[PDB]
Amino acid sequence: LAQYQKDAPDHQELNLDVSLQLPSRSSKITHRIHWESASLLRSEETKE
Amino acid sequence: SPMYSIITPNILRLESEETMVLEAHDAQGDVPVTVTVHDFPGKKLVLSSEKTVLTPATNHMGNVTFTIPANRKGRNKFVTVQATFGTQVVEKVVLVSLQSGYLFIQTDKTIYTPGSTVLYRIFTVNHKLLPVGRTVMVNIENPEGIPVKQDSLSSQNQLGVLPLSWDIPELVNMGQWKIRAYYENSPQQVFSTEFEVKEYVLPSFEVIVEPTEKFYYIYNEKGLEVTITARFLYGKKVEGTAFVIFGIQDGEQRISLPESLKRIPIEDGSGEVVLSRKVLLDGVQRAEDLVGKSLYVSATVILHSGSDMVQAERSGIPIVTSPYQIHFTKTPKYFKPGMPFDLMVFVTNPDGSPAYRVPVAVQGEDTVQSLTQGDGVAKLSINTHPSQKPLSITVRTKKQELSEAEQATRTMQALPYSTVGNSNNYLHLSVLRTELRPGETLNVNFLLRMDRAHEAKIRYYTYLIMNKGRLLKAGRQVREPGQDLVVLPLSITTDFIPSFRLVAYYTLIGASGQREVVADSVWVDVKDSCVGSLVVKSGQSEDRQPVPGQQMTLKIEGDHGARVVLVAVDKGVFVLNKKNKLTQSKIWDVVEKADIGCTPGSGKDYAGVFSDAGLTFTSSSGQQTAQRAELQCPQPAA
Amino acid sequence: IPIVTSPYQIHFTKTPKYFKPGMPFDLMVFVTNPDGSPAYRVPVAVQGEDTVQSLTQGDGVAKLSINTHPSQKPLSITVRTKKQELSEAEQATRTMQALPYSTVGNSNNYLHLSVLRTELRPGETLNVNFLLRMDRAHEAKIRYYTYLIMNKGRLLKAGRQVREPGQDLVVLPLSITTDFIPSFRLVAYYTLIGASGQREVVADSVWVDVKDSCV
Amino acid sequence: SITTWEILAVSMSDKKGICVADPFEVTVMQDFFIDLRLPYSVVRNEQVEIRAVLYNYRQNQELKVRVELLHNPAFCSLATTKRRHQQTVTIPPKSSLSVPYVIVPLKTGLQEVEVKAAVYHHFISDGVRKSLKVVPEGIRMNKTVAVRTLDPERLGREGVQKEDIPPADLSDQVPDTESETRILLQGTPVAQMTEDAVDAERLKHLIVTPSGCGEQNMIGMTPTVIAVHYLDETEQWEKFGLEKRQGALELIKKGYTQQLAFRQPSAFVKRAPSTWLTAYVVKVF
Ligand SMILES: *[C@@H]1O[C@H](CO)[C@@H](O[C@@H]2O[C@H](CO)[C@@H](O[C@@H]3O[C@H](CO[C@@H]4O[C@H](CO[C@@H]5O[C@H](CO)[C@@H](O)[C@H](O)[C@@H]5O)[C@@H](O)[C@H](O)[C@@H]4O)[C@@H](O)[C@H](O)[C@@H]3O)[C@H](O)[C@H]2NC(C)=O)[C@H](O)[C@H]1NC(C)=O
Ligand SMILES: *[C@@H]1O[C@H](CO)[C@@H](O[C@@H]2O[C@H](CO)[C@@H](O[C@@H]3O[C@H](CO[C@@H]4O[C@H](CO)[C@@H](O)[C@H](O)[C@@H]4O)[C@@H](O)[C@H](O)[C@@H]3O)[C@H](O)[C@H]2NC(C)=O)[C@H](O)[C@H]1NC(C)=O
Ligand SMILES: *[C@H]1O[C@H](CO)[C@@H](O[C@@H]2O[C@H](CO)[C@@H](O[C@@H]3O[C@H](CO[C@@H]4O[C@H](CO)[C@@H](O)[C@H](O)[C@@H]4O)[C@@H](O)[C@H](O)[C@@H]3O)[C@H](O)[C@H]2NC(C)=O)[C@H](O)[C@H]1NC(C)=O
Repeated sequence: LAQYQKDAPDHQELNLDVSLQLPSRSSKITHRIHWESASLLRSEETKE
Repeated sequence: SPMYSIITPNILRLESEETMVLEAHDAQGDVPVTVTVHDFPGKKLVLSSEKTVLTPATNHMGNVTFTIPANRKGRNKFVTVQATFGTQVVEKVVLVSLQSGYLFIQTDKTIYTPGSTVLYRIFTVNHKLLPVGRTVMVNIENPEGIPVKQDSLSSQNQLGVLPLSWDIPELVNMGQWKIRAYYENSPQQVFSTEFEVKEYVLPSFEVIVEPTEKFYYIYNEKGLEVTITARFLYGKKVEGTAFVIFGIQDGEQRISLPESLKRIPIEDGSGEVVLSRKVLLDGVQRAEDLVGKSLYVSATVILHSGSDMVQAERSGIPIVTSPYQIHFTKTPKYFKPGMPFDLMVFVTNPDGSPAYRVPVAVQGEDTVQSLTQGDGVAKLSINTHPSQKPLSITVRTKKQELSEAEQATRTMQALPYSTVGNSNNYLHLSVLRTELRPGETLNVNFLLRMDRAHEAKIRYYTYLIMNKGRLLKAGRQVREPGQDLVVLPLSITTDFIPSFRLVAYYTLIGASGQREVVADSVWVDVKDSCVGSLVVKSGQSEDRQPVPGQQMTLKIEGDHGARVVLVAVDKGVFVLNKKNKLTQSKIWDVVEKADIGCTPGSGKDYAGVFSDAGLTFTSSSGQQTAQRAELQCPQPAA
Repeated sequence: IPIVTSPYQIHFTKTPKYFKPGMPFDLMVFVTNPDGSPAYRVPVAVQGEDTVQSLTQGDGVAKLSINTHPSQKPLSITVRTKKQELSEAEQATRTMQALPYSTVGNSNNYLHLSVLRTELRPGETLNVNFLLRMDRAHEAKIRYYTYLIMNKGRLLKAGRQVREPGQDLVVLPLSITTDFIPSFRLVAYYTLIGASGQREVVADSVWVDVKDSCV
Repeated sequence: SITTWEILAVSMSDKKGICVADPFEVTVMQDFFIDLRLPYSVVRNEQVEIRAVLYNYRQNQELKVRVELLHNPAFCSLATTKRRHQQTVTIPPKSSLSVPYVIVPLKTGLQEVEVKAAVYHHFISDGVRKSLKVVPEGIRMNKTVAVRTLDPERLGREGVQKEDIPPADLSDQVPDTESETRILLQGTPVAQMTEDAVDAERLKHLIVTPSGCGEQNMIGMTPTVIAVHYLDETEQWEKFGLEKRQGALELIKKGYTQQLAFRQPSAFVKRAPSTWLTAYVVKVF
């Protein structure tokens, strides 16, 4: 029952690696949404 | 029987210096003391240093200042304090807070237009309000709670002041914006300040709505009288016409009163409007019911030129049967059986502001009386019997001009101090409560209560000072056999601000070779002001009002070595929004809320006195305090 | 314009010349400028107790309190001004001598009246402290105190302060009106039978100054 | 700006900490001036009226005022390049007087309206050169581009979900206007699932003081050892008693020491070594 707590998951796995390729294409874009932070709402703005 | 005790703050803090009072009773010669702190559970050794020796020349009192590093959910984390007095080891577990300090955000204006720039500074200080260099994360959210900009600057060598700025795009949603900042070492603790974004234009005059009374008496025939004062920004009086309306509020819902709409002229920059009780009652469909609700006035002044227009509003006008309110929030909930119990009556107006000069008394004792001071606190004192039965007290306002029906009453219940093994040994601390001011001296009274069979054993009291959640000072008060009352000349400095506590206890052997500890705490309020001083007046010690474009000297009287940040804003801006400003009073209000003490004083027992004052007692004899494992104070259970 | 060696002067004209053996004695230091006008904000202390301090109020009176031993030997007190910016040579000092309260037939029964001395103002209330001092063998006999009020040379008021056996300190809620102006005295005494069927009377008086304003 | 300023000061000393000074107000006024009041924004080509209030705060001297609206190619009023649009009104003492002005914005952008006025006989004057934003004919709106779910593990199979995003058609966008596109990424985490452990509140007996011989000592040390190991991983020491753990560690260490007094060169030392007991010692240790 103790080990059952250590190997406990909690149902999660937020390892998302989203990339954005807009016509502004002069460099690159990559934002990672890992656990802890996760909920962190990452945003990008383009005047075009 | 050498008794080694230890006292630490009820809740420890990270990246901050927390004091730790070491002691040794009935000890001979010197004694090597080694203080150590480990994580819980297990052993990781967060701090092993800090060792001292208790010299008989200091009455065997130690003093070790330690600091808990970082080296980083939902469940609180604890630490294990371990003090080894030569060979005998005494340890105690204490709760830890992730709060590293406070953050104050300041914006130049209160409202901004789409296209302008927002200038905001972030003040970084610790629990002692002293500047500190840390890493701060600052975000800016829109009305719909969506971050748009995030920075990560450091107040390192910046003297705890982080100047920042952000340009508001033309294309953006209007409403209430928020700026959220937090230390990198504590993401859970976030500070925020709001600034409104709206397409506006600075008016040329302000409008004030002041009701004759800061409340409304339901049985008042005259009705709610309101005065409409309107004057230009430059001071000159305003001539125009105002449109005033009323309404009732209920928690969050408002009910407008169309039949109360008035159109009064504004001559000499003043206006007079009255809300007859007739219309008020007709607004609903049981006068005693409206009791508790609030009234709000909404005025709208328009110049005789029809060029400018201003909308004012007064909200929160209480509807009560009594012009006063009584609170026992500053009175200890525990009395000493057969000893003078002090009652700190806190009389306040229906709005919340303290009431000055309002006589009060107890249920009985028609002769007993006491007026209220400038702080809103009255001084009462009653004699209790040696009965272990709860003491019920009902305080009644006795202000003339009114009737026994218009008076406000409140009742509390105090519990006797449970003594160790029913030995009937008590300790009372009576304080001459007056508006304490940094520089004066306080006469701390120590009243002992025990049979003479063991009174000769008591020779000293161990008192500690609580301030902003830390141990300010701790000493000893000598006592000779046969003395029931001894005074402690406690000088008040600029540190005691705002409020400071004072716990005092004594330990001895009696009854039947059993160790006993008796304590008593007291909470005193000191005048709320700046730790130092900062004044800004006109350099010109003469002359009148300046002229647009003209220069003027600006004298600034502050503390030496201190950095001062300035900002000037047109008063017209505050006419549209005066909320979310930065005031010294709002700072102390936050500091007080972060206090670890949850009792005006005293406790159920000796282990309760310390805990209810934000402290932890642990000895080699076994006498310890109640385990605290909850961050916040007790959920205010009315 | 006075030519003096110290910018201040100390007077014990407002301090009782008698102390209660083993009881807190109050010292009303009266600091004044060389001309005669009271000196505002001037710290004072006693010969010993380097830690003890007290500033002077607007009236020119400082609040001091000391603990005495149960010795029937005269108490000598030397008060020393402790205002910074100056030196121990520019300070003004004064010494007085207080005598123990002779108890009837040397029964060692005393009574002390400590008053929270602040600028009293007509309308406020004063906490009159009654501190008893006698063996428990006859303490149960005392059940009330007889206090009298002096004002402008006449008896303003007189009442009784109840006391239960085992109480060494009882407070008297004395409301201050517009009659107490300027200064009013307060004498308190108790009478009982003890020692050897001998009648004994013990008293203690105190002089308090009320704000000087129009009635 | 002819008004009252409010100066706020904040001192940050490393000795006296932070301190917010009391706001200091400075009144800046003039016996005579103009309060040109312009709306926040005016639509291009739309004819609107702007107010120009002339204040006179002299004791008992009504002012003969001459007010003029300077010409500007950006606006269309009675005032032209060769014609001056100037009135000559009079203002009573300790009062004000509004002066109408009809204008028509011609070009967008932060334009500039300027009015001047001087009094006859008195040598006083005051001009005001404020600026008002001139916006074309359009209305705020926030059309939704698209709203889809991102999950490679589920959507698109493969392992690298791609997503085509059409631009905003806005077929009805007023020419010569800017427009920003905002991308929002949000994690939709779903926790849960953890079958509770032992109440522990009613389990205060495993703290048995180890004693006896070789095996008797182990049977008494078993409960205590596994108890602490369980309370540590369940952090239930709060409901059990934090100050009780120290009493447990001592009993565990005490059991370890007592077990050393039975360590043969390899129960009773007089007895032959046991295979199971030795194997169990390793398990607990
Ligand atoms: C020393 O001597 C003094 C003078 O005798 C005493 O002063 C009086 O003490 C009382 C209590 O402190 C004073 O205060 C109050 O008086 C008012 C009421 O106004 C009074 O009317 C009184 C009564 O006359 C009648 O009484 C009978 C019985 O009830 C009724 O049937 C009748 O209708 C009428 O009421 C007068 O006697 C009285 O003094 C006032 O004229 C009252 O509301 C309070 O409850 C209280 O009694 C009282 O005013 C004093 N007398 C004065 C100032 O003239 C004092 O008690 C005593 N002690 C010392 C040492 O001071
Ligand atoms: C995207 O488009 C939407 C739709 O235009 C925009 O939503 C609108 O934005 C503003 C600001 O968020 C909202 O103003 C609020 O209005 C609420 C609710 O409306 C009220 O309705 C009740 C019941 O009828 C009554 O109180 C009134 O009738 C009132 O109108 C109000 O309570 C608040 O005070 C607040 O001002 C507005 O509601 C909303 N309009 C909608 C949803 O149709 C949105 O701003 C825009 N931006 C983005 C990117 O989301
Ligand atoms: C627990 O310990 C603390 C820390 O010792 C004590 O608090 C008080 O700390 C101040 C520190 O500023 C002490 O007074 C200071 O004296 C220094 C001069 O340095 C010292 O001088 C003395 C006299 O020769 C020496 O003994 C020292 O070794 C050193 O040289 C001065 O610069 C400061 O302005 C200040 O005056 C003070 O000793 C101490 N107060 C006391 C005696 O109680 C204190 O013991 C106790 N504090 C608490 C929180 O209870």
